[PDB]
Amino acid sequence: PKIHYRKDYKPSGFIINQVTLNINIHDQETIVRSVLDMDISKHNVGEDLVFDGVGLKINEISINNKKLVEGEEYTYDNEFLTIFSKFVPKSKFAFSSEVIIHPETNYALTGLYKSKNIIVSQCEATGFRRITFFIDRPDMMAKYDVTVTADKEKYPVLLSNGDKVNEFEIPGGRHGARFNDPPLKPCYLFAVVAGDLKHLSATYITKYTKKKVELYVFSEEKYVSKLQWALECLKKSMAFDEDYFGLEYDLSRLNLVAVSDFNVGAMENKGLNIFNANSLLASKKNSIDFSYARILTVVGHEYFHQYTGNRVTLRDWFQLTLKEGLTVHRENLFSEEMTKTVTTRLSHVDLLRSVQFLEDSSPLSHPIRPESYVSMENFYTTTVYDKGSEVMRMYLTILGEEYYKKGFDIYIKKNDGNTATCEDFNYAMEQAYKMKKADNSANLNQYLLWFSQSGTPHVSFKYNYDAEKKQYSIHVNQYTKPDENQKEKKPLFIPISVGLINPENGKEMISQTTLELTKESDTFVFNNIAVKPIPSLFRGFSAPVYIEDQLTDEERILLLKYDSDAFVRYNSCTNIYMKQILMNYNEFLKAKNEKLESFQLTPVNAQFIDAIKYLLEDPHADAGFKSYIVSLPQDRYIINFVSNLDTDVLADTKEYIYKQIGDKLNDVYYKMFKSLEAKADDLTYFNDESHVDFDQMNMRTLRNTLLSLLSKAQYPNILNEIIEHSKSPYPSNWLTSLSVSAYFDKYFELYDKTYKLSKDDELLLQEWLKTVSRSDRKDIYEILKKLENEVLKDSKNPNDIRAVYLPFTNNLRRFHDISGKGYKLIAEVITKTDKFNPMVATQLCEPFKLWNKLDTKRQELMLNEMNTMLQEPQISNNLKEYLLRLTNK
Ligand SMILES: N=C(N)NCCC[C@H](N)P(=O)(O)O
Ligand SMILES: [Mg+2]
Ligand SMILES: [Mg+2]
Ligand SMILES: [Zn+2]
Repeated sequence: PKIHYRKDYKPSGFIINQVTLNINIHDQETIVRSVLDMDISKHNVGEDLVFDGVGLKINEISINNKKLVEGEEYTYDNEFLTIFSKFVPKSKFAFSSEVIIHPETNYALTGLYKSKNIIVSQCEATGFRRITFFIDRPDMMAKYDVTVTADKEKYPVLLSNGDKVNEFEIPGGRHGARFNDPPLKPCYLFAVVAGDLKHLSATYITKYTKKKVELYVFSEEKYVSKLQWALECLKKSMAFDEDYFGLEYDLSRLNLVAVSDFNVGAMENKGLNIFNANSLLASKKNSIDFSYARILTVVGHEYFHQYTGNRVTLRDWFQLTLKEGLTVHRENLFSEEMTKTVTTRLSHVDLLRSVQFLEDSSPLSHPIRPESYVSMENFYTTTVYDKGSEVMRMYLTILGEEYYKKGFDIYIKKNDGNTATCEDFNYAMEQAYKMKKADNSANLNQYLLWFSQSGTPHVSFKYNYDAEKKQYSIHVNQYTKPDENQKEKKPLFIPISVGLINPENGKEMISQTTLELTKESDTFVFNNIAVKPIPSLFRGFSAPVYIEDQLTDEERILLLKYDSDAFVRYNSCTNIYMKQILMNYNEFLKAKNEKLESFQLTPVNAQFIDAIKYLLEDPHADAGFKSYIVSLPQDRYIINFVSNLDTDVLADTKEYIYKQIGDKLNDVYYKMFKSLEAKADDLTYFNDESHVDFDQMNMRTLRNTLLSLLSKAQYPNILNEIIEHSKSPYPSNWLTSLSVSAYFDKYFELYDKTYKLSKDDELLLQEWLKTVSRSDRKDIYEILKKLENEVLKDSKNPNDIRAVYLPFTNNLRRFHDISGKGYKLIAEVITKTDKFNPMVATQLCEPFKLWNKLDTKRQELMLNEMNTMLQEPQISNNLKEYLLRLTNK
């Protein structure tokens, strides 16, 4: 397996100036004719001409209209087409080819493939070479003129990049459309779509040049009335890039297309964005609430790529975080401003500190700009995206809004229309940093370490207050654990947004302040501090670190009640829960290890329970925030703090802590579940397809969270409430009624009722499957076998496979059954899946990422299953590289 190294980057000895494609789609085959107008570059040294081309069936290849001869003039090995240099021209020339490919049997969903009755391409990162020969790398920029033909009845709508310049009939019931896209682009941004697509459309007029832009959103006919929210999101996304960044769309039309079979999220092909149906289609009747935020996020993200990815492009795939981390950051700024709820930021932090921190302490740990890869398919990770986003957001924290905007505009102005690397971004921000500090000797060289250093920094604190001098000191230390990528970790430039809270009245004691920690340790002193403060540290989660606040639980409760920053309140709550979890886990572990016949458990802090009740009862406090405070930290966050984690002991620890709090608060929870009904479930705008209320959906989250707490607790008569909830018009509610009924005899009755409500909408059925898969059932293994036999079957749809299996892998008691049966079951599904879709097979490996964090028995059981997968003769290259790296082999 070939290893690609970042420092080995060299420009091609060839240039491709023009691609002219003819893609003729037939019932049993698609024929692709391509002419590349090429040249020799200044880097050329008389080498062979080598094109990528994977899985292509050659009819013929030519140079300047003469056929080449296999063996004597070229070799093709199903991966690389090599033309010996003696036959390669020394000036401008045409290379032409005709190949056959088979989208109907392309179940890997890369290249050109059939999803239900739509033909669609997916080219990022290396899928264009599955369609035709190319030097398939993003620095090869070319013009594209593309013709597509097909059966007109089956494929009436034909789309590609650029302007549609000709439409024509063809004998035999066929038709054709030609699209010409003169601006240069990399091949990964090519797309084509053919299908019987229906649409909604609108015209958008840009803010400054007043250009009319036509917006089209497409799906199959069945679901066309689920497109309205996506169109509203697209308008919002355009407005926001205009408003915050001063950036307008440059083209005359933007198409969005929903397909049923897609490998996660969406894809930013220029003017032709293609989406997983689950991230474009929603209705109030047939979608859970989460779909609304998801579509806003994904439409926004693909829109924002038009500048950060499509106009300023990547030099090579090592720079992936430059488009993805920056687009995720732009996405996050947009979602925060659109939802106006503090839970939007919290949800991003919750994801990073569970999923991405687990990655970064695993054998898979990498920096956001990796140094090498085998499969670029395995580097579209939470590290590259979500830690990359936190690195891109730290420049805004460090600079502030005015100077961040100036630096960003520097980056855009200087690199628009050209390839770029992470350095070019850092350079732009530095120029803004020089301006901000008012000193041209200031630099961000140290900041570059966020791109090259792997692992999560730990930041810890000590304090000092001198009452006579009114002088307060914060002593800060940073440390990153050595790992396989750096033996010696260096200190990072860590911005620490801080406040100082007066514990007597809850007031701010200082103005906005961001500490710039640039050494291994530093002491920040503040004078004229009239009373000893409680420090509010890392406001907004201002760096992607482990925060060790060293505060007492009394101080944490005071921040939780009285601080002004949502993250710090949520984090204080999280730190109270973690101290309790680690204490009880160790008490349970000692009792299990010592086989004790009796033992004691430390109860949950009473003043902390009181603070929760105080917040829940405040009618002016935010419902989405309340749902976070009554929830323990995610299991994947907890595991970062425990060695040899026994999953049964952790399950017993969580049970204890939830029961301790419920034994005090369940009456409060029931009262609020009832008092929240009116506003949470208000149907006033149910038939208004464009009216989306994030606060109201957070009220439903809180009700559904409280309903789960009450059901687990077997609160008196709560089944009455579960049954009534099953009758709600909102799928968030009636699917919740299914999951909480797991604890009652009524579960299979609601299973049938909710299946009936779900089975006729493809996406809603997938949400039903996730609900069943995540259900806290003692008979979950029998239930999964029933889903496999009755509903899933031999579906190759990624959404169906992921819905059936991934939520189950989060079932702490049962997936981690000590027999290893859960690990065995997922390994079988991975290997089965890998035969047709190696990307999804790799996604289904996710529970294995924490294998070396668990108790020694479960470590062995997981390792056994990974080695069994590795031993499969027919293992894919993507699955093999992934499991070798995960198992340190
Ligand atoms: N290899 C993959 N996971 N697919 C790449 C497509 C990712 C898109 N650029 P996005 O980040 O916009 O969803
Ligand atoms: Mg083939
Ligand atoms: Mg289907
Ligand atoms: Zn992206």
